[PDB]
Amino acid sequence: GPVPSRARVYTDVNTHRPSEYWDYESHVVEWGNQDDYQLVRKLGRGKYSEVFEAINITNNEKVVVKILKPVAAAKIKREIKILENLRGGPNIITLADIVKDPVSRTPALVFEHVNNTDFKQLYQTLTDYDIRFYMYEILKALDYCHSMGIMHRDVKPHNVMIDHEHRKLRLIDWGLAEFYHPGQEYNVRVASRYFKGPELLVDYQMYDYSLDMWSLGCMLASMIFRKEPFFHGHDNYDQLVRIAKVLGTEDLYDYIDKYNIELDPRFNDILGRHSRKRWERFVHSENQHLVSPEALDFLDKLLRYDHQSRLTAREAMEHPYFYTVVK
Ligand SMILES: Nc1ncnc2c1ncn2[C@@H]1O[C@H](COP(=O)(O)OP(=O)(O)O)[C@@H](O)[C@H]1O
Ligand SMILES: N#CCc1c[nH]c2cc(Cl)c(Br)cc12
Repeated sequence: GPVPSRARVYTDVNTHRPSEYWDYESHVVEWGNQDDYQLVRKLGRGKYSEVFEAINITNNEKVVVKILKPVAAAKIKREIKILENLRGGPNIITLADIVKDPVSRTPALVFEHVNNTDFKQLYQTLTDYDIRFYMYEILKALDYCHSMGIMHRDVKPHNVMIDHEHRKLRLIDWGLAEFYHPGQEYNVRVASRYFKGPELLVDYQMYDYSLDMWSLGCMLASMIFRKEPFFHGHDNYDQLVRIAKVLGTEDLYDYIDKYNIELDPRFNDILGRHSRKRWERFVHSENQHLVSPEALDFLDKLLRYDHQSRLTAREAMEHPYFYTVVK
């Protein structure tokens, strides 16, 4: 069958921590007062929650309330435990309270509000320097959650909240996050389609923190090349074909061979044969202002099929692409 895999960093974090740290099912939830929050307006409804702008009437501060839908409040203790474990960490969203919603009768997570700069505005106007600056801020959040034994599993631009005036960034939406335990087989139905790593697309379940580094590389590629999304698959199968048209099919088959993966036979008629493209093939007059040899080298080190070969978050922080960022 498939060959096992382990992370090359933070392998022992959850064994050295007490069981209370990762055994989320044993966690007793400390319920707050739902009356402390007045809902103001609905911000959105995803597959798992309804999100509201609200006011914490005990300090008149803006908060965000995520009311879990019936279907998947089941995995609430996992999200609560992760948010409580990461609280106060660099650029991690702060969970302010946990209350029982009087209407849904489900848990409602209360978060610190971020006066987020409009998404399109960020994509369209962040400069080369700002991309480097904010990528460095995301890396601080990812190295912190990985060092704490957690993988985010849904890194994508809509999960990264930037208040551009205050040069503030927060990593949000921890509903898919999981504790990393070496040798554990995880569900591959995580991350958004365009940010899914090859390990998910080839159905390799023994993945780790490095999935987040692939997702981060997709974000960076879309930003610097002005191509949203960078890998534009029509579905999960075509997503792998879009990746292979850039990274090549030979390194894909070497990856499959190394881990002894059984590739879905559906791929035999659609993968074709492709040679890796040099990153300069994506440069043009409209993205030249965002591209540099250092950005391309950095990107090349994130976007690798072999999950064990990608830069870790802490190694990425050392890269020359960040030498210009004020520290
Ligand atoms: N702390 C926050 N401050 C401001 N807006 C937030 C906050 N948390 C979530 N949102 C907004 O609420 C919606 C739901 O967020 P969530 O479901 O947690 O993540 P996402 O929808 O980005 O995957 C999004 O539209 C997001 O912009
Ligand atoms: N894509 C896009 C826009 C955007 C949203 N959230 C981000 C976080 C970072 Cl780190 C960067 Br760089 C860009 C974005």
